[PDB]
Amino acid sequence: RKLRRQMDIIVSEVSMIRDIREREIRIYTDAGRICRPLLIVEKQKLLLKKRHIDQLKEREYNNYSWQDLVASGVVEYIDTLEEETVMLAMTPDDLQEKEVAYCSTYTHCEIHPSMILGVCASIIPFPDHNQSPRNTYQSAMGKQAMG
Amino acid sequence: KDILCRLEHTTLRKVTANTAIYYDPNPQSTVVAEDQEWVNVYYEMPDFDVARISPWLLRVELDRKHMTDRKLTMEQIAEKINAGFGDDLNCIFNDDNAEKLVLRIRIMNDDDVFLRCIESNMLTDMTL
Amino acid sequence: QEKMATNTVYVFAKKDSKYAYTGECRSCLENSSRPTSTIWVSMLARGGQGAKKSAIGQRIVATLPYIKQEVPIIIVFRALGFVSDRDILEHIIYDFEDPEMMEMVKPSLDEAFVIQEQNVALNFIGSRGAKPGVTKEKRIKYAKEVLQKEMLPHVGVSDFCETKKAYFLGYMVHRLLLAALGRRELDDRDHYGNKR
Amino acid sequence: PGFVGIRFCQECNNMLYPKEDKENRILLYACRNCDYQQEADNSCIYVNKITHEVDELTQIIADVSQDPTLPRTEDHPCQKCGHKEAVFFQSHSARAEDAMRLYYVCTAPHCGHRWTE
Amino acid sequence: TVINNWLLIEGHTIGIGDSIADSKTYQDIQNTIKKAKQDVIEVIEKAHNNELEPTPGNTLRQTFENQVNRILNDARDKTGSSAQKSLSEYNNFKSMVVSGAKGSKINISQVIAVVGQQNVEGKRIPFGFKHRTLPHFIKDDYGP
Ligand SMILES: [Zn+2]
Ligand SMILES: [Zn+2]
Repeated sequence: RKLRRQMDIIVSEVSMIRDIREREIRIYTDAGRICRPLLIVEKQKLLLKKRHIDQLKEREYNNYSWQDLVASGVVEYIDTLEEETVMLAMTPDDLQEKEVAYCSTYTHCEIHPSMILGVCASIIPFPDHNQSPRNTYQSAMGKQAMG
Repeated sequence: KDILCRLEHTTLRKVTANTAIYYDPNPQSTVVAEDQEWVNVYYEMPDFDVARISPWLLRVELDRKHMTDRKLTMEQIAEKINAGFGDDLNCIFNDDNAEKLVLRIRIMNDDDVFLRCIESNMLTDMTL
Repeated sequence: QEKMATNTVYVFAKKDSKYAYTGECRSCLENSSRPTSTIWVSMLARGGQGAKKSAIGQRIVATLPYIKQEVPIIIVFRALGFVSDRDILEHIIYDFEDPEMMEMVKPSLDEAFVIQEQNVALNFIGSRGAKPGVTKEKRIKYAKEVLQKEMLPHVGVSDFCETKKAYFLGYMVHRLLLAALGRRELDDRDHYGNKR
Repeated sequence: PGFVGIRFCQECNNMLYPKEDKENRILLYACRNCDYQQEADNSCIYVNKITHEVDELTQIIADVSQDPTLPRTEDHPCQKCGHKEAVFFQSHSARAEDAMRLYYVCTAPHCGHRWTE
Repeated sequence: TVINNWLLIEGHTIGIGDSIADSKTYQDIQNTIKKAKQDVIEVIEKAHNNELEPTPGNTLRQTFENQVNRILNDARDKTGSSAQKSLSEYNNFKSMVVSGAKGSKINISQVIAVVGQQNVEGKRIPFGFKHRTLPHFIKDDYGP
């Protein structure tokens, strides 16, 4: 992981999975796996600091891209195998503050929950207030609207 | 509940707790720490020779819970086994002294794995 | 297009067939013109007797590519140049202090104690192939070709890849035994870690 | 009782098989490839636990304490090392998962003790 | 014809004011949800300590599952009933449900109070991941 948070040898797409219950560790480098980027939570703290946002707002000037943030060891791509062995925080404003603690052992944090939706389900205003069949039917209709 | 037990298909597998096979050539000195053998000690049922001469035996231990729920006794199971197997098999049961319900089964007179084969054929379809 | 993930061992349950738990590995070597070749490592169920007066336990049997009969596991292990039962059990069960798994594998080990030589094991491999053999000759070579280039191409296709293939087949059999014990859960066909 | 393990030959390293002695009335392990004999240790040559009363703590490994996705507790201290934090989880197995039994593993390093509550 | 032409004078609508209950009803709904959630949690803590006893006829896991589903269904029904006592006789959801033209009490309960338990194949959401439903939850989490 330390090499993947730095892109020394292992590409960012490659995934390591440590099966802990049964003593296995599998590294997948196949072409066809489906992953998605997630934040990295070291301490219940996010690694996406304020300086990253400051350098990221001023794009086209600092040439600070998304790939620079991947190289900074802040975000990384997690595939479906690795999601079975990750503790994923939904939002940081709720799941890193001390409370009657749920787990307090988070490894990754979701960037934003709205990114779980597709391209046609993203044009729906307040899709969580609807019923799911209605969202599906709107996803069908939205590829059919004149424009 | 009695009718329920008299209708449900109850095999030996649903009642047994565990089973094993042993090699105890002297029933007097049974290697499995039981003195209930007094039966065989004073049994006039054919001693050995052409009978209990089979030193290997089938030691199967039942649980008390399923024997209570199915409303079964040791003698009923032994009688069902004897009726289904003729005089080729010998069954000695355990009285209600302890929770350990013991059935010891011997061949009466292919070689040794035949007892295991009939153990499978007895766990499967005895229809108690 | 979705597909099952290649080179990954899966344990499924054909509850309608004669097999209790069936393992599979859609083995496909990367940058190889030949397509995938799925090998199955199945365990005959017959939970009680094997419809016999002698067949007590369940026997593990393997479906190899280009071979139409249910080849036993021990036959394949002998055909890989591993004659001793102790060595095969080392490659299958990695602990000798859990007698339950050894007892479960015991009937499959005791199916094929007749065949003891690598020559006879390979001859039985060549028997009942998609391309049947002529005699003892040209059928030993066909079985060697099947064991070299048909099953498990992802562990290597070379002369020295006998022991690596043996290790991976032992892993497949061990995972099947774990599934038959329940120490590891069965695998889902719709889990998206199992798809490409 | 207890389980029975596979006996092994000394010369050809195959599996030994049980057989009887017609003379001394004792069990002997005999190979089928070669001709080698061994005196038996116990009368129990076959066993079959059908009620399946298994010691689940043997299947539990200590390294599972390193799993971040397992829930932790400071309510149950370890009996051996006295560490207050321990992870808890279910049986994770078939022939099981009909009763919801908790198994605790102490997360303290180099102790790795597990127990059942 | 004549009922439509009277409806022109009367007029009928539906809106976001017909989907909002007063704060007392919301407090009742939240109190019921909290009570049921704590009840489910204490049932879980009974199940962990082997203090839950199995119902005659099924396993312990299902005595547990029956208890959890029973508690959650009771919560859904109680919250729905407490929600549908606060329409004030002008709510258009009640106008359509009472006439039976379109909808039912369940739709009112789900819009106002609580959607309820989601099911797949007649039971709860299965453990698609390794002993957890989603990667945001801890493993072996049988909570609501
Ligand atoms: Zn030998
Ligand atoms: Zn400890």
